[PDB]
Amino acid sequence: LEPFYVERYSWSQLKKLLADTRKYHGYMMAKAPHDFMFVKRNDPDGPHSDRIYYLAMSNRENTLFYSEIPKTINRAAVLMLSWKPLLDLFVGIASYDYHQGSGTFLFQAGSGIYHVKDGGPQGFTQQPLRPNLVETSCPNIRMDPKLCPADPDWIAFIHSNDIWISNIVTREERRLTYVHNELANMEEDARSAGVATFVLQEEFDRYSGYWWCPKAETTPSGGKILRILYEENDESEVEIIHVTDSFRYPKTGTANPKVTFKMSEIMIDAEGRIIDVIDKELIQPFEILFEGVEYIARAGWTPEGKYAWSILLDRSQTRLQIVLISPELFIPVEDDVMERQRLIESVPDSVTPLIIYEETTDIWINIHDIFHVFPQSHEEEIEFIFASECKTGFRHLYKITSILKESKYKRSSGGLPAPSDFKCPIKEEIAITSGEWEVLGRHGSNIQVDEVRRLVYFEGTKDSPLEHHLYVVSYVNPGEVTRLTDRGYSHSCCISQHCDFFISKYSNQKNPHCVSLYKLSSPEDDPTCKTKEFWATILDSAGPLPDYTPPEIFSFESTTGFTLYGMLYKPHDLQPGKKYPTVLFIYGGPQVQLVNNRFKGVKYFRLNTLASLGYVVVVIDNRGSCHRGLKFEGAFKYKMGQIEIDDQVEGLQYLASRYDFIDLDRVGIHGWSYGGYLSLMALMQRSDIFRVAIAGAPVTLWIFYDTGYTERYMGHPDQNEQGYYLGSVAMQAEKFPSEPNRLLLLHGFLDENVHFAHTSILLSFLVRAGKPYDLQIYPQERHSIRVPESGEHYELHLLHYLQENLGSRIAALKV
Amino acid sequence: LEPFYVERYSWSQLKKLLADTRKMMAKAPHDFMFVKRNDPDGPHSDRIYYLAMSNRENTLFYSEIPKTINRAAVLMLSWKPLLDLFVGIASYDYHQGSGTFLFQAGSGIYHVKDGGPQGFTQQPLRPNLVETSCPNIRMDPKLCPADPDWIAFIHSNDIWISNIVTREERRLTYVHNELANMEEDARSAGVATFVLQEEFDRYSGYWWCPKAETTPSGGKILRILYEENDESEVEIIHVTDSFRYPKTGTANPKVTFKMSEIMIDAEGRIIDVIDKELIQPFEILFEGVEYIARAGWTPEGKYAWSILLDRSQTRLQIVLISPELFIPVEDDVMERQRLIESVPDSVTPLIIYEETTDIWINIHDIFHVFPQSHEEEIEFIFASECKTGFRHLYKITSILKESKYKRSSGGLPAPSDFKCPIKEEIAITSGEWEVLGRHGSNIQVDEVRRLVYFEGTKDSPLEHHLYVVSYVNPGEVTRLTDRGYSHSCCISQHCDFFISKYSNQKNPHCVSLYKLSSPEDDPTCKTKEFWATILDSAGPLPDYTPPEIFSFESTTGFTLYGMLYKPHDLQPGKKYPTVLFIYGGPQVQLVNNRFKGVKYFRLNTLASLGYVVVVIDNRGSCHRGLKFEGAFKYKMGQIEIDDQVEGLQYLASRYDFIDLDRVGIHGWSYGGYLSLMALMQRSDIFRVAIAGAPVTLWIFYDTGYTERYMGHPDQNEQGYYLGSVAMQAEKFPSEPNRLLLLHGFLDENVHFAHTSILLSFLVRAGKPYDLQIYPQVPESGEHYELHLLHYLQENLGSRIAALKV
Ligand SMILES: *C(=O)C(CC)(CC)C(=O)Nc1cc(C(=O)OC)cc(C(=O)N2CCN(Cc3ccc(Br)cc3)CC2)c1
Ligand SMILES: *C(=O)C(CC)(CC)C(=O)Nc1cc(C(=O)OC)cc(C(=O)N2CCN(Cc3ccc(Br)cc3)CC2)c1
Repeated sequence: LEPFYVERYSWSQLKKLLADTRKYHGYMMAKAPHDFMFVKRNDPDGPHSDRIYYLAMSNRENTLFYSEIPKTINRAAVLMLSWKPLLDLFVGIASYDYHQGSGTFLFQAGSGIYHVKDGGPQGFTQQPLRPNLVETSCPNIRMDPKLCPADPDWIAFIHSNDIWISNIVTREERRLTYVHNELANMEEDARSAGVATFVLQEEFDRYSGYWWCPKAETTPSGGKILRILYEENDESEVEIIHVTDSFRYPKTGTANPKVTFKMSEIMIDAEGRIIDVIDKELIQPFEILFEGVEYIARAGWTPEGKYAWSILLDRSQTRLQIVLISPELFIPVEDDVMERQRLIESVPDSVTPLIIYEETTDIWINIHDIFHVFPQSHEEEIEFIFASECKTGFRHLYKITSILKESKYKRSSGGLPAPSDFKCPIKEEIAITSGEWEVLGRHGSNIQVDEVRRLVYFEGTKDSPLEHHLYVVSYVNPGEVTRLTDRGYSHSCCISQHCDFFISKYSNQKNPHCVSLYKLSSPEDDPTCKTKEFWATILDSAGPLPDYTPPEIFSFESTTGFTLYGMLYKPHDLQPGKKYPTVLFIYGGPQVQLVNNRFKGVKYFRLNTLASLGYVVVVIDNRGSCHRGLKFEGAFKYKMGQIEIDDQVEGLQYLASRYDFIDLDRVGIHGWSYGGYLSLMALMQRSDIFRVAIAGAPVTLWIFYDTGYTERYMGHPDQNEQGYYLGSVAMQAEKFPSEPNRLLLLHGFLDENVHFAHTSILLSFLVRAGKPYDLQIYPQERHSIRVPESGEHYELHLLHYLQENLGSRIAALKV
Repeated sequence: LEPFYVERYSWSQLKKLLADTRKMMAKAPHDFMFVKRNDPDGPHSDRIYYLAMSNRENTLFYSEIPKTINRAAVLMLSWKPLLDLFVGIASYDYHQGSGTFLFQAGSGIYHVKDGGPQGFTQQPLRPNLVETSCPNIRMDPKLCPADPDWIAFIHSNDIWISNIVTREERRLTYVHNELANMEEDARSAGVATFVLQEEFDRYSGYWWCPKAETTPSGGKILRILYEENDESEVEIIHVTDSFRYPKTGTANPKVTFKMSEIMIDAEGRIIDVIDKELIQPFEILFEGVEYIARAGWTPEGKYAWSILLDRSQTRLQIVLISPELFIPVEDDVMERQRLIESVPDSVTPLIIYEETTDIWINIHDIFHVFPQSHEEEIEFIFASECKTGFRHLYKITSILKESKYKRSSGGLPAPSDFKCPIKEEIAITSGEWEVLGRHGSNIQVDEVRRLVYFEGTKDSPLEHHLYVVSYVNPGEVTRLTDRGYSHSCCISQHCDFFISKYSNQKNPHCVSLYKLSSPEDDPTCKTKEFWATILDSAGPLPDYTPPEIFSFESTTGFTLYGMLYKPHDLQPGKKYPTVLFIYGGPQVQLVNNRFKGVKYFRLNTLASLGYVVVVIDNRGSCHRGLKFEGAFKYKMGQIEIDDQVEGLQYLASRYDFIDLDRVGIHGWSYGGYLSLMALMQRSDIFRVAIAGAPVTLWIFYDTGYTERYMGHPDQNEQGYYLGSVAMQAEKFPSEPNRLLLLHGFLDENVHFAHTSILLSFLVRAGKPYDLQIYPQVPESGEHYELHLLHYLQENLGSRIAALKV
């Protein structure tokens, strides 16, 4: 079998070749319609059932569109919905709030907060609407604006890490919290109000830190009380890091912010003006009420506003509690310590945190966005749907009834609560779903509960670990699960709040993403049984790209007892009796799955380019990758970096003994982030297999990464001395090759997740160890390769590097 | 004519070749001082004290100079340690009258006594810590010449004084607070700021008045002149803490002179300190003046002096400043208004010297002031390039006229209002060669025989020599050091001995003592006699082949010198890959008759491998006069590479072993710059450029350096553009393996900023580059030399290098 050698292009040729095949994209394309809302027309004589509002790009601003849903279609034809701009514009909108009662939209668009009215009592527009600025006196950019659901004249926003409110009719503006000072330096002033800190945004996808009570409590006076639950964070003890401003980064094994809950009680007169603002604090400290809690993972309100709820995690992230928090647990902030004593005694001992759910695992808690509270029908019971892996090892929906009874803990006795004094008994716990597959609850995946038909819609892997599908099941007598989406695609969906329509954004390997609307119905005889009919296209496919050759999906029966899936890009113009150089592309880390039946043409296009130059490309989902349950994810607990390259090599050898065109003496490996890490691990542990590793923004030292990620997967470094040692490439610089042109590092200097520090400390230990390395730095742009200028130079340098040191004739003659 | 191909070594083999051949060096005796023994009966004339490294502490030694020698033998002086030790001393202070030494060593300021009226020790002395309550490091300690019980030092950027007999300690300035950060508080007293340390080699910012004035009571007044500096307006920059860096075209600090008047009773205790300030702000008195380049006192402390430069560094002034120009710092403007009006209007600054150039002023350490023979005259020696374009000694008499201008007339002074009439201005030296005044080079003045000893390039621009000349009837210049060595000397304060440290290409550095004599008939004539060795040459290094010095007449009208390292085991009919080593910037000369086997040892290693190493001092380099230096004014980056190429063609048409198709270029700092400029401008000549810590963008560099050679940026947008490689990324090649950048992350004057910004623009332009970073040392240097040899082999030298293209 004769080696194939990639045509040795020049840097000028390779630049032009890249510039010609990039007639589209910048690692992403126009954002597909998203954040759908369904509003009923309610016109007996009109042709349209519903108006749908969404965000999309028509290089254009992300903004708000609507489309008309007709009552009936030509079932012969295909209706392409037309996009009607909602807004007049003379940046972008990333999200929006809506109040159905009033038809009020609220959204940030650059520095400005705007509002417009559509779909309420005032009716439906046939023309773009003028966004109305919410006038402010605040000097700095306002962030994270939200309508009071109890009263849509009122909004809240954040300004210099404090919570403010503003009335969009009266223009009254009022600061609620006094915890931060913009003029003091972030070394001195490290307290915030209503803002998710770094680890909760980066490692748990919680972006908001305050929650409006959805109901107003009327006064005797004809006024009302509006309420805001908010987290308050003291980041003083937290490590600072400087990146050519500063910021607060809890490094593994170091302090997370000090956290509590607070309650702002806002009194309004009959005319809608502020009488008073009372800031309120927990009757006892957070550490006393919620013992062992590190992380406030999610929070909000019960539907009637009777309770705040939170999902609370311990530091090890192996204990999850759901807790109800009555607003009566909060008392005014009071400086007079006798007056404060009187406020403490004034609240009954019967008023206590209510742990309505608690679970533990020896692997990890994966936080998700699934939690639905049914209307209370009795004061002593709450009924809710939650999702959990902790019962069977696959994430399933459970319908739970918890009993809300008095604690044995009486605060009057002057003692401190015992570890389970707030545990609620479970009256009932029922599995709504089960089996060797998972319900999705992350990255837009959620449930829609139909409380009239007693159904829940959910997305899952039931049909295949390689496609997300939409499903419905009864939550009252769980039996039959109906798949609502069609096989041969992966679906990302949402359901109308009215439960008579669903939208799917779907793709496969051959076919770019499309977005289509589906009507839902019931056979006249059984409202429980659900059928779908096609209604309309929102976004048409481009169809198979004229140049792009999709990969093939393969699987192998691993010795570890799991099926492993992979993608294979056969080289273009394959020849008999020639074996081609192989690039393995890897992520390999938790919470990600590369191999599924979706279009890889937008973001992984250049794996096709590589194939067009004469490289075999391989991608494998090693143990630890997601959508295969907690046991499969749990393989590397404490052992990150130890098992991943085994699976990669096993799959590569599987492919090699099946296809003689794979040249095992010319394997390169390339990844970003966790994939950068495994590229380094691969060259270090298996220099026999891998000729070259290109490591992009690698983790090189687990103690330099953050609390929320590394402790979930690796525990505390005191309890895993060898895991941290073996897992940390920088601690093992002496195991790298002593021959150059095998190791290439790539990093941006201003990277905010994986710091340049990882590359720079690796470089220090490579230098002390007398080891060669190549380096490409993207000096600015923070996103480094996401920004096209840095990205095109990366693609270019990468293609040349593989040509010079793996692919070409010269490369062979260099060794 | 066949190509030669360097052996292709593995990484591991190059590391071995490098560790085997490897095996700064110990610092040679320096900071010499001669003390007479005055013992008619004893065998010694003088004790000398000096600092030296015996991998040891730099510390204080003495040796004994005998009254006679055995002329048949060679005397090696023995090094006797002055200090009883079980960090380093960088410098020391001494007071002849008391025999008191003062030196910092680490955290501690210390003192001992020797050679005073207590006499000479025969055994090491215990250093005496000056006790302090100051929480932080004390800096820059100095004996009060008037009273050796009194020292000064800097703590948290204020001037303190302390008494080594009484234990009395006192803060003199309250200009900075340490519990407050540095973005708020940018005020310092007695401390030279970043640009004067780095660009003018001024390290102290306060100066003891050398005489004490008596108080009627039997007490006295000590004085300290000092610069006060406000860096508020000056730009801040950070590296992985932060500092005040005057970027070119932006704010230099606000500067004044201040005077601390210290009052002591008969028993040596402080009665009071009055801080005093200029009677009219610095800008009023010192029109046009950006930098305080140098300051000090006349020998009897009547006037303070300063050498003042304008921002463009083309106007130099020497100024006498009477302590009578300073008045107490007063809150209440009523009480203030008498102090102002009382000071006579006759008391004015006296500009005793002024000069101007269309190139630039080179600041130096030569300034000697004679005793005041007459109240209306000052007599001094200064050195200047400003007449002939070569640095020469001048004897000047300036008349100290009452100024035309009056301060009671509520007026503002005109420019020439403080100028002093030049009575007399006699050239002591002249010719197409320069007196040296920088980096230790200075004069010693013999006031009894009316002689001045000085160092110069009279004999060759390749060798520094010691010379002596009369300053009264300047005539014959006598060279005192021997041809075939470059010398760095100091002269005894008694003008009867000198010490030379000298080396040449073959011979590592050596330090010898020479007795000076006069024949009885003519005290004015000088002879020298070898007296003793202080530091023996290592002897020739046993596997170092020195380079040869070549020259060439050049189309620019100047002789240009270079070093040529021939390939070892040279073969006939084989042309060899060529490496150009370069600095090329101002204030440096690489090419001279000195030992190169310590710093440039690896030039010889490159030659051993089969490379032709070449070094060339282009126009802009030093020791060749101001016109030669001036060739690149406004034009840095534009002319240097012509000279390098010219010299390479010269060698190529004279020697056929030079393969012009395989030329590499390598330098650091300004050398890194010219390395990029060379691949940018002349890719036809240079296959590969290896730039270490390069300047890539002149707006990124500081005031004191870049505005001297390139002007304010506003009036040279074109020169700043054409000399900034970061503003010209598109001109680099579009094949890789030709451009290698090396930079320390934590680099202090050539910030990584230069490298990242060039990378940022290389990426914009879709151009390839190799990079090595050294994030925090011998380990780094080892890796660089290995990475360098490997890079040259793989991309210039070897067989595979020529296949690759
Ligand atoms: C790791 O997870 C990091 C590395 C920068 C940082 C935490 C990361 O976020 N990677 C990453 C992020 C985005 C993004 O969309 O940010 C908003 C995009 C990309 C990305 O586009 N890449 C780089 C290129 N990879 C495919 C590829 C292979 C070969 C060739 Br020649 C070109 C392109 C896809 C991942 C990364
Ligand atoms: C430039 O002027 C800078 C760059 C770091 C300052 C910004 C500089 O100071 N250069 C420089 C300074 C010293 C020094 O005196 O520090 C105590 C030393 C050196 C130095 O290391 N070099 C560079 C290597 N040189 C020749 C060489 C050629 C080939 C090989 Br394989 C090895 C060595 C000797 C001097 C730089």
